Amino acid sequence: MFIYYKRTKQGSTEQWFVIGGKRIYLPTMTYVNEANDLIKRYGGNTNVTTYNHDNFGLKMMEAALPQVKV
Amino acid sequence: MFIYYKRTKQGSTEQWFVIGGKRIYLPTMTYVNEANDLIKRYGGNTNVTTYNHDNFGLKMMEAALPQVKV
Amino acid sequence: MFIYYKRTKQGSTEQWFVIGGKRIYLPTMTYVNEANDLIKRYGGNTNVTTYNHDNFGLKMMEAALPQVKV
Amino acid sequence: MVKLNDVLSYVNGLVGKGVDADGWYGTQCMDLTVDVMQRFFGWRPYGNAIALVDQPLPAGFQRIRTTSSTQIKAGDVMIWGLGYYAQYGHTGIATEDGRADGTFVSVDQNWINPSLEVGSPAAAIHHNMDGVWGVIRPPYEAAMFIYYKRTKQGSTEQWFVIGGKRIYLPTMTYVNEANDLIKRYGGNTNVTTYNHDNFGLKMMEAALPQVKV
Ligand SMILES: [Ca+2]
Repeated sequence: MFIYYKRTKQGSTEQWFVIGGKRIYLPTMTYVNEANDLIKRYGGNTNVTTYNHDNFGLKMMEAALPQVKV
Repeated sequence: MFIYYKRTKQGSTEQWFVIGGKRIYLPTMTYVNEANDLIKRYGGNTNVTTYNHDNFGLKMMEAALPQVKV
Repeated sequence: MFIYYKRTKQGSTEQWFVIGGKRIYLPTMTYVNEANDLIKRYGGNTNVTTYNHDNFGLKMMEAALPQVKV
Repeated sequence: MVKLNDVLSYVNGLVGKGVDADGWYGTQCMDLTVDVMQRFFGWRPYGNAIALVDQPLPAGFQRIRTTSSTQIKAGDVMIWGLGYYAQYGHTGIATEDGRADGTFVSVDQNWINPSLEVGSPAAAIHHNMDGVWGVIRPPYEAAMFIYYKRTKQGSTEQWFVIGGKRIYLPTMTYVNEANDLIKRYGGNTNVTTYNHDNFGLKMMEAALPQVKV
């Protein structure tokens, strides 16, 4: 489990959570707090890196880790 | 998260990246370098082993880890 | 990644390999050896436990980890 | 595994200060118990103090109704649940074995100069047994994970995460077997309770499909 940031085409910076081989967009503070708490509980990785939307590392993560909503 | 090499039946060597229970053929060195950077960031395994195409360990990985594309 | 033993209803002992969220039945000692080399390479767990076919820990692993055939 | 002296050093070190574990009403009684249990055992007890009487407990924990102070051991989580305390309860940590004269010593918040709004600092209190229900005895030395879910209807379910899936555990034998898996395969022994509407839980439930056993 971990969180990363994505610098999007339109210039915003988005928080994303990887858990269960999936990724969850964290749109608001409330999501972000809860995800950080999961990381602390379950020994998630605390590296926070920012990826530009066209970074290949990001592309590989996005191909491998389906997105799930809410 | 780790990378392995595969020597194919026709004699070329392929680099493959395991992430999220999936495997990704790494088509260029830029993809390789970004995979290595993911491994370092997220505490992936740095073992690099080459498997001949017929190897049973490779066949088990290839059965258990679906391929995703990029 | 780990191996476990299953005592089946008919009283044979099967070796199974957990990898990538999947379970693989190991049909011959060559498969078992290759599985153990994978464990060693990739930092897998070296615990081997023997489960009777009606053990609820076994039942929960079989439900959660789909079988794939090599 | 956890050393009693570590807990007691930490608890005695809090005397005169306060901890706020939840961000509500400053340093209440449950805040102390929750802090200590989270730091040392990776367990976040749920609810007010009185919910310690019957909420599920992590592997290795024991709960005992106490008739006598002599049953209290150092490092026990004390529970008040009788009389005035039946509504909300009180809690704190036993720093010594209970004494033969019917008394014991615990470090508690919000006992001395109690406050509904801001609670009060941890103090070492010589108590009697008035209102005491019993103890939770954590597993101390020498003497894949599970989570709990508090349902809309007011029950607490135990759930097991394994292989990117989640399994509802129907009985305590299922619980025991999942804890055995955790032990064998180096799972995480953290235990937390989520209310059914918690976003952490919603993310987990969306990411980890349910499978049945
Ligand atoms: Ca508080």
